[PDB]
Amino acid sequence: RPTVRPRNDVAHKQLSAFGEYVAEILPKYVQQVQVSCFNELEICIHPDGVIPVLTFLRDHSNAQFKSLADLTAVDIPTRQNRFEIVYNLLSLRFNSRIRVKTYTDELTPIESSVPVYKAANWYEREIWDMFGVFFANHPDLRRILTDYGFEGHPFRKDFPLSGYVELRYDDEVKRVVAEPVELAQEFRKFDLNSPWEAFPAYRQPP
Amino acid sequence: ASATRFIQWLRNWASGRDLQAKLQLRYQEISKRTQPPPKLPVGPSHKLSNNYYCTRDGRREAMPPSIVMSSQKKAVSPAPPIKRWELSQDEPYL
Amino acid sequence: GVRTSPTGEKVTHTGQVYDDGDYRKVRFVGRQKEVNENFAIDLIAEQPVSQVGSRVISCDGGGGALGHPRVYINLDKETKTGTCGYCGLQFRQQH
Amino acid sequence: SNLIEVFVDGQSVMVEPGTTVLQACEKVGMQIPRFCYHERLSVAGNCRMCLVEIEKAPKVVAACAMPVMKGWNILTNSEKTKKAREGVMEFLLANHPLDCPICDQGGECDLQDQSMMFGSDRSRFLEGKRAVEDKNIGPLVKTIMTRCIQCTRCIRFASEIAGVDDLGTTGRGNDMQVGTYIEKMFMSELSGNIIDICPVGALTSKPYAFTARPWETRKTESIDVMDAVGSNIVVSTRTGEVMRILPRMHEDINEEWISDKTR
Amino acid sequence: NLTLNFGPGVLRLVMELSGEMVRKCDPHIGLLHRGTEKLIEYKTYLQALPYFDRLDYVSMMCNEQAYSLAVEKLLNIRPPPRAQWIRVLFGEITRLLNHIMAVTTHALDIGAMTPFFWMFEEREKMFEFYERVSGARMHAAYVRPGGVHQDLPLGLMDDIYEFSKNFSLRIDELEEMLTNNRIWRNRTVDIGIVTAEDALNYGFSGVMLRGSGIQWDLRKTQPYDVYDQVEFDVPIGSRGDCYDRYLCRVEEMRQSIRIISQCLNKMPPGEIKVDDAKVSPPKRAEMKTSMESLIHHFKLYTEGYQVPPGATYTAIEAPKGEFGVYLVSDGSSRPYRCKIKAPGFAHLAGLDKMSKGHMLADVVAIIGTQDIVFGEVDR
Amino acid sequence: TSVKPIFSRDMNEAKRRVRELYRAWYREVPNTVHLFQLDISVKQGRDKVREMFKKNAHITDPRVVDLLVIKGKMELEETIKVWKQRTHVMRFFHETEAPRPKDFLSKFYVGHDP
Amino acid sequence: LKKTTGLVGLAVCETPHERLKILYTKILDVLGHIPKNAAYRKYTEQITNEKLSMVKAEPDVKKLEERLQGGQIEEVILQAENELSLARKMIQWKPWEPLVEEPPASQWKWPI
Amino acid sequence: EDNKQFFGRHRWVIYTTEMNGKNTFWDVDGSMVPPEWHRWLHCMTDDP
Amino acid sequence: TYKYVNLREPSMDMKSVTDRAAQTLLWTELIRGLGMTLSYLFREPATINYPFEKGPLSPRFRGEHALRRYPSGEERCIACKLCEAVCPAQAITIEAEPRADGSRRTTRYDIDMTKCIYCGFCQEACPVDAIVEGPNFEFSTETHEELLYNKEKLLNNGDKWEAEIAANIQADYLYR
Amino acid sequence: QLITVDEKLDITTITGVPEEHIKTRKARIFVPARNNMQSGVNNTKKWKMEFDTRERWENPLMGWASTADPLSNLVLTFSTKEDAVAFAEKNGWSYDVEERKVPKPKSKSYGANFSWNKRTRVSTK
Ligand SMILES: CCCCCCCCCCCCCCCCCC(=O)OC[C@H](COP(=O)(O)OCCN)OC(=O)CCCCCCCCCCCCCCCCC
Ligand code: SF4
Ligand code: SF4
Ligand code: SF4
Ligand code: SF4
Ligand code: FES
Ligand SMILES: [K+]
Ligand SMILES: [Zn+2]
Repeated sequence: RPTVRPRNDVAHKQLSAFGEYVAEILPKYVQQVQVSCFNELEICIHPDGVIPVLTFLRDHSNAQFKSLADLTAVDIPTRQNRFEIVYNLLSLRFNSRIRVKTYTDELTPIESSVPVYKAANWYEREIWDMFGVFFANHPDLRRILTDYGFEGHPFRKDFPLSGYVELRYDDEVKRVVAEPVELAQEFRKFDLNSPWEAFPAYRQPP
Repeated sequence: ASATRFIQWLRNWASGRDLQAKLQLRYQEISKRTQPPPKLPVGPSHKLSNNYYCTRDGRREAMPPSIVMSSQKKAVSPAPPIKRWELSQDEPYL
Repeated sequence: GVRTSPTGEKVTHTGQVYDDGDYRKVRFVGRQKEVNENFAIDLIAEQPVSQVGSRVISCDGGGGALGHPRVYINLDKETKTGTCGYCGLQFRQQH
Repeated sequence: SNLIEVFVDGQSVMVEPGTTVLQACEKVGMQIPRFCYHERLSVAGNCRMCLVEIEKAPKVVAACAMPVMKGWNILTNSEKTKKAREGVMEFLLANHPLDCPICDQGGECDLQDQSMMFGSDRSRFLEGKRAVEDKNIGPLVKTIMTRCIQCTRCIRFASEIAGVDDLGTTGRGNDMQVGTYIEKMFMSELSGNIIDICPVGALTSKPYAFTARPWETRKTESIDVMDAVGSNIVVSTRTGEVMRILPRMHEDINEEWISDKTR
Repeated sequence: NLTLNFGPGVLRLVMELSGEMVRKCDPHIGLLHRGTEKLIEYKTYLQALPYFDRLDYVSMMCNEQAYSLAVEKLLNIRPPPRAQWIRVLFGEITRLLNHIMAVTTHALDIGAMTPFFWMFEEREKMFEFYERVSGARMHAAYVRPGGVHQDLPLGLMDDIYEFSKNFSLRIDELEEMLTNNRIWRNRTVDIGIVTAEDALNYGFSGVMLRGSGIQWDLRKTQPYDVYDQVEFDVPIGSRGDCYDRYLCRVEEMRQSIRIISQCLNKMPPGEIKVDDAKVSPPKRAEMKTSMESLIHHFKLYTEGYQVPPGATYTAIEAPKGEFGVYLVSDGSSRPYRCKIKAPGFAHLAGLDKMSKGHMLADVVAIIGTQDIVFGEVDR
Repeated sequence: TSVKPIFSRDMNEAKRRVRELYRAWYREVPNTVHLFQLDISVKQGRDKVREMFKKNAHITDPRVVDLLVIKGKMELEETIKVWKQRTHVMRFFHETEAPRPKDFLSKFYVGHDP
Repeated sequence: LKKTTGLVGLAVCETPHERLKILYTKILDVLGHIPKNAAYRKYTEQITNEKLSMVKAEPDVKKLEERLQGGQIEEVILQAENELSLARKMIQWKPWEPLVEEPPASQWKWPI
Repeated sequence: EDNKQFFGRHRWVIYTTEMNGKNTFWDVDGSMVPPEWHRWLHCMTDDP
Repeated sequence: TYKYVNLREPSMDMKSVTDRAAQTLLWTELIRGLGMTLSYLFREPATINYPFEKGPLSPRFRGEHALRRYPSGEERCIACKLCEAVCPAQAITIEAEPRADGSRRTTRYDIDMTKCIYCGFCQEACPVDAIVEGPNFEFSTETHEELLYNKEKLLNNGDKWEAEIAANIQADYLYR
Repeated sequence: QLITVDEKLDITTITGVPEEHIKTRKARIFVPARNNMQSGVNNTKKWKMEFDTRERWENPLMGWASTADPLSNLVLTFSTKEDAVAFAEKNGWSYDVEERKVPKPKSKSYGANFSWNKRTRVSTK
């Protein structure tokens, strides 16, 4: 069918088997394993298992996920643990990708994964800067993207898009000053969602 | 393209290349800036029958993830081991 | 249809013009108030009514795919013309 | 004890006898597409958008009207049900005018939204379209009757809710028209509510005409002070200006209606 | 140890020096952080597309491709074959654009200024290809989920062929200036050596891996669009230094020409965006005659198409390395979250490691060898 | 109600880290004024440090205190290493802001906000 | 004997067979300290034994590399060292024990 | 025009010395080209 | 498939070693590089004589915005707000009301040209070809305020540039 | 190793929000009302948190709508009112909760349109 993305059952079956494989080996930490309809394997773990699970995936001979492609966070305010921490790993030996997810809140620290992957150093600094998740035993945790002295964590869902302060040059003090934000044109919020359901397959129980 | 024979020879010799055959300035070989109108083709869904949307609706064939394990035998790898690359036969070495 | 107010300021096609005590007209001092002189309301009023021999007529605005979405206009009422909702051209049924 | 067991896509639900197929589906959170059906008006069953397959039954039933029988499995997403919706939508759009850019309904239109969700994505209608005479029914409600889909919601609201039998249908077949026949104004203290119930842009608010699009408005849920009923309302505003007033559902006060003064 | 706060894309470097030797390198970035990822959460999927032109703003259409591939994966649709061939064709033109920028500004930074001028006239001719298909020289917004925006104008492929026929000679002239120049080699050979194992663990990708002998290219191992239908060679380094990565990039330019030659010959006919009007807007002539078309045009350009809920990590072999997006859909017409994986982010994070035991002037070369655009690093 | 700590198990150890941070900030102020060539006094700078510390005197959660000390140590590192510029240090004092009205009547005259 | 592995920082191994026999034997030694029914022990013992048999069956390096399918033999040696290091860490972590804690009920529910 | 020049130099304009009461002997501007010639001069079309 | 870019062994015969010594002491490969810049000195430069000559552009070029009319002179824009909705930069602001003849027309149509990203999405979304990006790219100003376009400015752009805009649309509309 | 914390969860001091936009704001926790213009109910599923509306004024230059309220566009989504209330409390926002309005079940009968002796008999179709 020309316009529909073709399925791949061979990869789906392979990833499902490896997902069980990981769950059997690390039952202490694995909470959920799922494979999406486009064949991406997700391992959901308890946050205590960050270092053990990542080390196993990097070092086990049947895994060898030697490359940390990316590490990021997602803010979901409705959850008790609002922050979802996502690790995307790449295995060159087996030409495969895997995603490891865990969770934390504003006050619970996550173990830094710099010991497993040196790539994590700057990724975890960015998560701290943008979401305010603290990483324990980080070699040098501090802001990386925001301005010095910047207050708040911009990528949180409850942080306003335009922030709280704006900069200008003030001639009286002969320097750049910060002041509360006023906008000549307010950003116009749009209500775009259709009141009609689009995808029955994802309907939630009422 | 208007260079003299001597100047063409001089710069060819200095560069060691036949510069005149591959000038980096474009002349008349480019395509005309006025072209005849196109008549583009239509896609496979441009049919008058046997074409119901429910039979070609990609978005509605998406499914939630398959849960293989929830908290509420031979060893396997995520995929078969990658196959060794073959050295180029066009030009294996620079 | 550029008319000018008592203070000398041109009135735009949207009816805008600063009133007497409005400080904001200081922005035009030493410069000019940009006004478009071709009032679309006066220009469409010049086109003649098209006489047709059907109860229903269609308008795509002219130029085929270069016009507007094609709409069909009912001409049953004889006390007024049918006006295209997109381009303003008018139609009337003959006899 | 009085309840009977039916199934919606194989999932059991216990419903009171007399419950329609459409109501059984909304007990599991499934909203059947509709145009003529309105839960506060009498059942009509004319638009046919609610047609749905009953397992082991060759003929699709109209969910809005058909009472559910014990043991029925309602297939709200089968190929037969999807094909029924696609065909009905195709018939609805065949004569509909290409008006969305100039139509006030655009962006909050049930014909648009259900065409997106349940209809095909292209047209095979190669003929000319019907065009209908406009009707004048007062200073409040503008009529562009080429957009009418003959759902008869306005007729049933006028007769049953407002108790005014001034709206009907004249003619027959494809030429059937909704209106007053004679030149008459539909002036009643509840008249403005036919704007809300009309699924298309056939009936629109004359004061609101052309001023805003739905996506750009901010909804403020508030209360009406024009009388002592306390009707629940939404105040639509844009860029610091009040644009219109809409009813807000409250079963124990105004249901989903407001008076013309409030509106 | 002497401490220096260098720098005012724009980079601030805080370096600890010992005589001539760099003891520590601390890059301070965010001077071009523009909250792209947060702004995307307030846009429809189509509205977010132009943000991807402005990340690695030297590889515009490759960035578009990565985002479009991610959205198409979540949508469960696929672009038509002609759109896929156009996307590979312009993806390799974009690689030439990037590689010219990388090599010549790398050379310009260390004093070899003339090749910049020669090759930027070649860049100007490819900017014309961008403008002719999209009307813009750089930020085309041309590759979109579902295909491309418009078909190629008549006569464009003829001019791409004419450009390509002469380009390898331009590469040869660049090589005559740098490849065997002893000054160029003294500046690049054995500078910034990275081992294969360090490269993988630090998160490197692209030439930063292949320079060290690792045999990895996503166009070969995890192909997308029609890359499995073209033939080309992956250049591989042996020493893992700046010189070998320079040679890899030059050779990759030659392989891009080889691919472009195949795309020109194998370009198929047909539509250039998925024939599914709930995803891709209908043609303007259809929008103005057919009622379904007008509705779908109206809704695609106001609400946008809704994307089924889910999350994907999608990556491509961009000219600077692996460029990916972790895109989360909540089922609506606006993305819930869009993390952009920029290859230069991890590469710059390795500058301190790579500059160890080198001199101050080497840091300039090592920054150049990593191919750093702060549009993507800071996002 | 059992939680993983950051650095401190209870308020007693959290308060120790707070005092150490205050001592570091107190002793750093004289260098900051000189290094950044600020036009305030050391007393003014140390008054601001007390003001910033005092506004959080009401916290009874050792985890919140731990994060406040972490952020305060980050803010100090930026100052000591001169990653901040004069503009960043001087932002604590808001010398281009007109004092906003406090009493009901003053706020009533200017607008609608509380 | 090959001149180079082709990977920067990975040196050629002159005696790969002996080196691999030692590492695999060490792996099975450490795996003995793991409980018998741990999945990690059962799986790692199986794949380690399979690799060891190949090393004992194939004296030719190039054919051994083909049987092992782990790249160059120096890459295979490095992976054995990674497995041995991992096995020692698994003894401390004991990941075969039951799940430490269930997540909150809606922790992994998407969409919300 | 001179089609023997390379693409880009094959078309040019010599601006008038006065336009709308402004002396343009020395002060020439790219915006003095009227729209109908603008298309030709920028090679958006072949026909003047 | 892969190739090596730098895996070679120099020959260690006397003729080869003496070749490399001569290159070291006589600077032969440096002299070769001098030859290439010398060849460019005698090549015709690529420079065009701006503003008397202009870089080539296509009918798709995205330049300064303009509001268009029908041949009758009526405005094409019918205040549908699709352009405003799609604009990635929120650079468009529109107000509308019934015109004195009942027509659906805008009373405000502003484009902040300093918010605009010149993406062309507005002209794609427009159902009536009312808003276009024209061919003009030479409209830099001395003040920020001059780049805040209102409807009067945009209509004047349409009347100023329509001759070229219509011809460009005629060339590209079959590709749309 | 864990510790016991018996305090109410308060994060006002580590969020960076200015004090004026914590103490003076009134969050509204509610399920949005169905847009009466349409029949779809898919926009009435989740709980929403929004803040009190504040001044908007006309920009002297263009007439655009200006604001000084940083939270003017901030709308949050929650699965339950309990999640919404929990989020509001830890952030220090005073709030009002409005109970979810649900349409009551209706009794529909197509046959009542033709009643022999009841007023439900319709006079037209
Ligand atoms: C009969 C018995 C007679 C006895 C006497 C016999 C003597 C003849 C044989 C000896 C000839 C020696 C020639 C002397 C020239 C200097 C040689 C030299 O030093 O060149 C090597 C130098 C460094 O070499 P390098 O590769 O960088 O590293 C080697 C160290 N491992 O590399 C360099 O210096 C390169 C220069 C770098 C600068 C490049 C810019 C210049 C390029 C253009 C040069 C133009 C020619 C100059 C003409 C001047 C005219 C006035
Ligand atoms: S009623 Fe709906 S579908 Fe019909 S023209 Fe109006 S917006 Fe479009
Ligand atoms: S005017 Fe509206 S409510 Fe009345 S029948 Fe027509 S579509 Fe239905
Ligand atoms: S070109 Fe793009 S950014 Fe500019 S007004 Fe049009 S849609 Fe908005
Ligand atoms: S310019 Fe076009 S898209 Fe924009 S409001 Fe006018 S008609 Fe609609
Ligand atoms: S909703 Fe049932 S037929 Fe109309
Ligand atoms: K309506
Ligand atoms: Zn018309």
